[PDB]
Amino acid sequence: SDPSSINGGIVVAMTGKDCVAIACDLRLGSQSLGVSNKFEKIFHYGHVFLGITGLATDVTTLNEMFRYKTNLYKLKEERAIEPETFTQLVSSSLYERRFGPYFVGPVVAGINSKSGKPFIAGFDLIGCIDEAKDFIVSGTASDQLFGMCESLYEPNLEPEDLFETISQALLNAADRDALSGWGAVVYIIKKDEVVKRYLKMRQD
Amino acid sequence: MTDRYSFSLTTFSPSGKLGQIDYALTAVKQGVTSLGIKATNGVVIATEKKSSSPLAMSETLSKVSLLTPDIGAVYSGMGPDYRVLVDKSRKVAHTSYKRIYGEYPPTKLLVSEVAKIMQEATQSGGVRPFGVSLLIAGHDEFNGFSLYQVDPSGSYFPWKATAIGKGSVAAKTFLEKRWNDELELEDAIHIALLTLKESVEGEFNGDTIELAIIGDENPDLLGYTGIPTDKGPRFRKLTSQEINDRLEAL
Amino acid sequence: FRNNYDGDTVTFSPTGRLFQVEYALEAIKQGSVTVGLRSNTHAVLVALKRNADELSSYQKKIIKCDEHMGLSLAGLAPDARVLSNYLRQQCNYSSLVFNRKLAVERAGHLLCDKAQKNTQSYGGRPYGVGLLIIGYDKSGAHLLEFQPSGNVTELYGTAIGARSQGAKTYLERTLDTFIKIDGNPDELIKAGVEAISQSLRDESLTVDNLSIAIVGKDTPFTIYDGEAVAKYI
Amino acid sequence: DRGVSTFSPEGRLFQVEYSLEAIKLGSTAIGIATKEGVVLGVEKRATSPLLESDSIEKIVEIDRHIGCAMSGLTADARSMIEHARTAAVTHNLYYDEDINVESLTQSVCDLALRFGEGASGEERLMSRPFGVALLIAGHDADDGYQLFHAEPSGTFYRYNAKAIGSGSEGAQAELLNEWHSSLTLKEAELLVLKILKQVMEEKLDENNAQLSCITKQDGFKIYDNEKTAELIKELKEKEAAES
Amino acid sequence: GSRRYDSRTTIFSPEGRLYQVEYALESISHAGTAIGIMASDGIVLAAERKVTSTLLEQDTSTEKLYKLNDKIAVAVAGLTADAEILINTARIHAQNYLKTYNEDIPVEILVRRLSDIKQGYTQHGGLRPFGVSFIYAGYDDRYGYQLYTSNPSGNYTGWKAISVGANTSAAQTLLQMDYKDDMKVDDAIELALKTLSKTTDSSALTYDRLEFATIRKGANDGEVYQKIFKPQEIKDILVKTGITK
Amino acid sequence: AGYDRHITIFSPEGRLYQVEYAFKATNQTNINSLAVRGKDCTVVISQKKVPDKLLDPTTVSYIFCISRTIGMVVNGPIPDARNAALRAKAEAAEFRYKYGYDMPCDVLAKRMANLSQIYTQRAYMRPLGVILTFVSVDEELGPSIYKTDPAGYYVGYKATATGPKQQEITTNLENHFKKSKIDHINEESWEKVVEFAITHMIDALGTEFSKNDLEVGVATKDKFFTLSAENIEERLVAIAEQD
Amino acid sequence: NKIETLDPALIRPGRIDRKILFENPDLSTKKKILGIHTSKMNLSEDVNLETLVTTKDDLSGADIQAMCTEAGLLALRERRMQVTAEDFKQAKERVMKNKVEENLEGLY
Amino acid sequence: GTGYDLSNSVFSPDGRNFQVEYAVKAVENGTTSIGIKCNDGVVFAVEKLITSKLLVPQKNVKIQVVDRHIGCVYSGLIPDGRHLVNRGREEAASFKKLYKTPIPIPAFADRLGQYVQAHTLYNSVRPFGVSTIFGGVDKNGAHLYMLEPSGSYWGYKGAATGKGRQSAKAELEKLVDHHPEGLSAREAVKQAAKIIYLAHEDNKEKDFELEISWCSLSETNGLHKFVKGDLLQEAIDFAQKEING
Amino acid sequence: GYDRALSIFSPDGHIFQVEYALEAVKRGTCAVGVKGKNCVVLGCERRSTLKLQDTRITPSKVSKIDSHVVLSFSGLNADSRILIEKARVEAQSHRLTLEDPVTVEYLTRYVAGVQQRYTQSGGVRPFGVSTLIAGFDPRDDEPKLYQTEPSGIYSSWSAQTIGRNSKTVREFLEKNYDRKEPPATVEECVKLTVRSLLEVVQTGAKNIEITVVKPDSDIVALSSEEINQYVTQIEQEKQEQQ
Repeated sequence: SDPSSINGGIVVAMTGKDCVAIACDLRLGSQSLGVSNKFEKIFHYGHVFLGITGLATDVTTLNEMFRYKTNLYKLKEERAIEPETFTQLVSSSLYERRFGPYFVGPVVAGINSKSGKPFIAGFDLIGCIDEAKDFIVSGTASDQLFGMCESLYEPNLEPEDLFETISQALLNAADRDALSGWGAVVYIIKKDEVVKRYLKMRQD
Repeated sequence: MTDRYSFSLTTFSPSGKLGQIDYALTAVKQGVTSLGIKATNGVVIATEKKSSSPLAMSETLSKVSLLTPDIGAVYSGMGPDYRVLVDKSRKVAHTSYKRIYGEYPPTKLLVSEVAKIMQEATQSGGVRPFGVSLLIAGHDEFNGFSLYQVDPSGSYFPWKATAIGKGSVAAKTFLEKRWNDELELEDAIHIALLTLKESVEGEFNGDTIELAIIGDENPDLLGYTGIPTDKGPRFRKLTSQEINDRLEAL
Repeated sequence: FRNNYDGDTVTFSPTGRLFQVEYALEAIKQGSVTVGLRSNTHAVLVALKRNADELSSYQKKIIKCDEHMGLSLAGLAPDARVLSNYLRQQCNYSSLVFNRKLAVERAGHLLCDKAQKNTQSYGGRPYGVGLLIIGYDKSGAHLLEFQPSGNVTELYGTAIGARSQGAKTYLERTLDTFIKIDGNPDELIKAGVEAISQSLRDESLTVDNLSIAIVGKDTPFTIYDGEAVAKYI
Repeated sequence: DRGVSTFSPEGRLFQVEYSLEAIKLGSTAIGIATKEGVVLGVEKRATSPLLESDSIEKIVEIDRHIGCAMSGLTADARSMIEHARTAAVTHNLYYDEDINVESLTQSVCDLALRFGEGASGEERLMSRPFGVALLIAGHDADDGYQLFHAEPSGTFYRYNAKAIGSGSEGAQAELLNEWHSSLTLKEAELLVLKILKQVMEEKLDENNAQLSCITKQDGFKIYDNEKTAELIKELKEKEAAES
Repeated sequence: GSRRYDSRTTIFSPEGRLYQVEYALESISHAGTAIGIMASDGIVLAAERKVTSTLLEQDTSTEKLYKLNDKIAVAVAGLTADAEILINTARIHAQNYLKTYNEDIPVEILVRRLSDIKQGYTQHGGLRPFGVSFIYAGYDDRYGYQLYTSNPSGNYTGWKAISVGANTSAAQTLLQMDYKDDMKVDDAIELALKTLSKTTDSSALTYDRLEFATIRKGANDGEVYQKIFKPQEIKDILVKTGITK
Repeated sequence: AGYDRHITIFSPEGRLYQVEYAFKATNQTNINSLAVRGKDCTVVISQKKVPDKLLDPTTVSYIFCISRTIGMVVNGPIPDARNAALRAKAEAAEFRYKYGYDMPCDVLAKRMANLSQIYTQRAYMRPLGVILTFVSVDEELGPSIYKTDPAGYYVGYKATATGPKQQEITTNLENHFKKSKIDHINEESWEKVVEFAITHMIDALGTEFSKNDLEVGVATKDKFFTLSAENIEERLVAIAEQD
Repeated sequence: NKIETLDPALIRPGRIDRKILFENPDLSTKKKILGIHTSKMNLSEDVNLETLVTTKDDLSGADIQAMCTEAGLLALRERRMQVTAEDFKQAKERVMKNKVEENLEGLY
Repeated sequence: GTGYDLSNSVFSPDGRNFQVEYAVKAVENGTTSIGIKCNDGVVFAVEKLITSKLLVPQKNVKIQVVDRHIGCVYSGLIPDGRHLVNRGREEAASFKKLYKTPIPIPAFADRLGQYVQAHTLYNSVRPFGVSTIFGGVDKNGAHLYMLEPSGSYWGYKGAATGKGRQSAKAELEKLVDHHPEGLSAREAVKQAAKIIYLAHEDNKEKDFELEISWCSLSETNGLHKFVKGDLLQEAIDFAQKEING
Repeated sequence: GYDRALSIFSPDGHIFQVEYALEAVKRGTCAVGVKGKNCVVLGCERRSTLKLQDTRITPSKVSKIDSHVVLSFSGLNADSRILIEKARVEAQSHRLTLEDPVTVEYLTRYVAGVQQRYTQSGGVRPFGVSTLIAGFDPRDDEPKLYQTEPSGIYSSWSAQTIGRNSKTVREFLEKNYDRKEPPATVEECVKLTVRSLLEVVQTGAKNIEITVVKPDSDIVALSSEEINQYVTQIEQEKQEQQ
């Protein structure tokens, strides 16, 4: 099927009240054979995270291409960047070569440093634009999370209530899929500091 | 087969500066007089339009163009040297963060990329520099408004109130005399008229004096009634009658 | 200040010519003395080439092309080891692609503009090499005198070199007799031998330094050297 | 000055006519091709009493059955290593035999002289046509031993006995009566060293000169310092027996 | 034409050297004075400005002195526009290093690489180099702090106290006898302010003509901290150092 | 050194010597013309000189048809006149290829000026000092005239001319444009407008001409044509009946 | 200063043969230049004249002529024939900081 | 020096550089070649100066006829005249490739003027120093255009070059009053030998040879013919019939 | 780009490019070296007087090609490092092809081979770089010394040195130092080297740097303390009148 789906794993992201919840798993491997228990999909530069889902050729290697233009933005502007602004560089990079495009849909989640409005972003492997006020996910198991937060998430929830919603939905979504599992790390995006909390799930 | 001349421009004279740049300021002193000021309530870009024939209509001539809706620009000296820059700037800005990001880079680093090409014209073999100096204002994100002067070398000049062109030394001191914490939009117009117009002579009308304001957004300039995520094209230019109306206020 | 109208290739002289060609015309006299003509059915090329030492031998200017054609160049040959070899490639290129006899018109037409491109396009020197090319076709033998100025013409015979004007003018009276006599190539070669005696007012006739070429209908192109010219000395 | 395309009043290039001055500034060498073998030799002289003549090569080898030498700057001597040596192997790559010395010289001269102001297809970027006088000698499978030379002007001529270098004016004058058709290999070994004695400004030494030969069987063979010193002692014994 | 007006200034001149390098020193002499100082707790970097007026606005304040990395800075002496080409060019080569080994690059790698850029113009291409001199300041886990200074000719030498611009030999003389192996941030600034007062013809020293950005070791933590001081903070430096004018 | 007679560098006077010689004499052709604008149309008149009996009058023209709605007025050297004409006609078709509308005056005049301004950057390639005037009738804005100067100067012109007498006709037209306070001619019937422009032309000259001695054309709405020999002669005869 | 371009329009081969160029003095030459200037000069017996000779940059007899006069006028203000040590280094700086300037060419 | 002789990329006060003026003297020093434009077609003329008996008549032809429907002839320098022939005949082959139609005379004239104007813009490109005379028959009618070495070309009912260019055209105006449209062009062929004979008075040195290559609107209708046999000697004897001595 | 040539051939053989390429060494610092039995010693100096830097933080003449081959020379700075990186890639090119380390003989040819295209082909000007090349051969302890001229001329040497007044300094080693009888102990090559270094730089031993090339991938850089040990021995028997 998808060559980038040989590894597996997904990145879940949501939007709360003055808070943003985003999480992924630690699973990395080839087909049904896992390799890395320490692998982390979420990357962070600035005030906004970056999730990535797909083949490590387009995950870890292209990560130097993201920070290539990001650091140039940092060494020149010497300021922050809105999630909508950095998302255009993502989409434009995929449509430069239509025959050779990269197969990793990123996930972008952060809180505005100017107006203070939480916003989430990130696209699929082709670069199709999907932006909502609830949740934006990607990957093969992202089909599950489309209906999970519909019966779970509620408008204007506290960061602690939002933490329990994204955690419980991600742990059960990984047990149902062979491409996700082996621990789940959750990051709580606030205006300034970010809190990291490790979680325990079903091993096998 | 074209461009067989690989040699650079005039080398170092027994001076310490470049002779191509020194003679470039001659056209600036013999060119139109331009100025600019940042009042934080608005940015007024005013200049003069030289008409040497009565049959020449100044409606076609626009010395202040729009690269981006929040950034105004004005030049001095040779007219067509700026026209080619506009054609090049809009193409380079198209390959700039306009395509990369959802917004163009701020005036500070956007002009530096454009002015970098002007310095490349002073170096690479077979190209020749210009004789013009550009005053480029603009509106940034965090820093609000901005004003910058551009020599033919292309070094950015973060000024507040400056003036170039013919009689720039006499017109620059007048801008240094009138200053305070924060000015206004209309005050910058009246100060420019008491400076630009009274410095030169022979053109008393508004067709030969081009003035534009920045920071005023009219609802008719958006073109759509949809959700206004952004204010709009803060750049605004007075018409032929509105410029003469500013003269009756002094 | 002659550096302006001479050293520059693209400049024009007040007379309407290029002074670089004037020096190329002098290179003909500075080189070896050659004699050639066209008798139609038979053709004779007698080229005398001096050496640099008594123990030294000259280098061959004549380059063989095909059986029915040949070429003998006069003056010097700085670029001829390339051009004439490239022309020799065009000799077989016309035969193996266009199947052409390669007459004296197109053979001198391309070379006329080829040396002009050096003056037209900056970045190269003019060739300035005299070429005498003869060829045979259904219309008979034809001679091509190629000057550094791109001269395209046809002569019954010509002699260019140092003090070679004596052999050029003196043979004009008997020129009609030489062309009307065919079938005896020996007497036609001996006609060029008398031209060598008229062209040398200092030394005598050599043996190894003498080069004689011949081409015709049944007889292919060949170069006479050593014992081959013993009967013509 | 002005454009390189400027000719002489006789229609020749300046760099070609002026290429003879760089040859006199080099080393004096006289090649000779006899009925038995082909005598090769050069002059190392000395630039200092501490100079070592072991690692310096003023006589190269293009192929086994042929030989080469140099008089001039050593820069252009390596240009034929990628050209003349390549063309000799290219001949073995196609026709797999020994290339004729008559054809090899003209084939090298095609790769030897290429220059000008500029050209797209061919490389004219070379400024000076030649800074060195290269000798071309060997054995032909048909005719026999042939002694040729690569001139700094780019042309080529058949040389029974050739003398190059600064002393080529006085050496070649007497070389006319010295060279004969009956000259053998052994008779030509003491003849070259006798001529170089009047040329060389210092005492004849194994480190001040280098000689070699071209054999139709063993091929190009250099003379070792122990063997070169033997020819030096034979010269001193021969000159004393002339009177 | 295309020849007589081409004197080939990039090749060997009859003086035995390059005119483009010699005459560029005068352009450096007219350039602002930038005195780098490498102290024990950091690297002190100061610079001047061109024609400071009353209405001249200082916000970014970086003209002849930039910052390549949090651990690595850069300073230029010459025409600002000529340097701006190689200011972000070294960063591109630096970001390519991040793409390569994914770590921090030592300064010594990018010193010689940029030297061949201007030298390549004289070597071939028929172009001309830049008359701007470069000053490199960076950090290392082996050599500790690193302060280097380049020149348009391509020379690079380590300097703990370096001075360029006008009065090059005059400013380095006062810093040579006043040098000390142990100097803190406050000790190196007081020695630089007294030197810059004698470099120009102006009256004493003010905060408007002083371009100053330095680096220290840590701020809240103990490593990896650098900040470009705003001109409002530069005025407070004169009060802390005890030197008003 | 310092002279612009070959290369192009900035003079100490702040003005290029090439720009001088381009602006100095554009009258070396020794010809005059005029351009005016009507209400819905545009009338242009150019003098014509035929100094031979063998010249075909239909071949010689200073007004070339660019687009269907676009005329052109050119004064200068004949070989360099068609250099901008063949380029403008090639660039006029590029507008439909990129867009598929009719070339507006604000584009064709800008493209040729920007192309001429590049010649200021290029020192090797020669610019053109030929007078370029692009006349046409726009649909929305009506008549428009933009004169492209060799230095890149182009702006709105209500009227323009050539030769040293350009300022003489300007004086007569300025008084008529000052009282009426209109840039163009509000009078209809372009047939009588052609005779109106000839009256101002006679004052500068003072003589009459024949049908083939005057190049006259009229730019109408969505059409541009060239008056034939019979159409020109009819107006020169009819003007005498009125005044 | 530099007769290079000037030279072979005049000198000719053998009418005038001389070439003399300014040479950087060594440790021995600098002692004879500075030591003999002090033959008639008087100064503090506790100061050595060879102290500044070890490390110095291109100071010829012309540079010393001012360092003797500049340091002399400062001591003469107090009407004393001897010059102190502070005037020795003070006179060397202003001479080295004015006429003496290198090309900033290192290594090579 | 003045710059006009070395460089054609500068501007002359008279509009024509001295380098272009030198091309006029090169054309006037060649052989006189006239042209005929009448109602029945377009007739050319060419002469070959005989330097010696070694030259062979009826061999060298300076008239270059593009296909059968367009003739052309040059003067002055041989290579500069034949350089345009290869380009003129190449564009005619490219014309029939795209449009599959014969090329008219006015479409043929613009391709020639474009090469002259482009070579005068580049200083490194040597311009054309020869004059071009071309004509023929197209779907419309007879047209004759002469390309000057400066590049200016327009409608011509007659052509001349070499010695007495404006003097040879004086006989062409005499036929205008006699024949308004030119009428029969066959008699003009005999008049062509008489016009060339007018230049033989001052220029007489050695034997002369005349060649005529023409094209007609009526007889040929676009084809190509050549004057030979009785028509060759009939026109020559007509020029000598007026003046026998 | 540039189609023409940046050099012009001389009528008498006196070439402007050859002129000032040799004086570039005369303007720069001297590079002193001497061969030996099992090793080779290469000394140097520094033009700068006031030294605020360290020998390790700022490299000057220190460059390496093979593991046991250390190549030190002074013709220039920027143009000198260009030929070094090309030689290191060429040294790897033999490891990518021949799999064996290249001899010093070709290492001199490659440096002059790039300089060959400069003097011959146009579009690029030659350098003033003159390299003194040293080092060993695989499984060979015998050193080599080759003086590379900017015109592409090289020769074998022993005590040869290039720099300021190096022709006179070399004359001191033309007699006392015997090429036929090279010294044995490694420190014996330093005793004759330090005596030759005091004829140019004289005082300011901080500028004096000595790099000893040893086999089995070993490089010893002498300090200022070990150099002063041989300075005292110079004035012992020289000042005494016999």
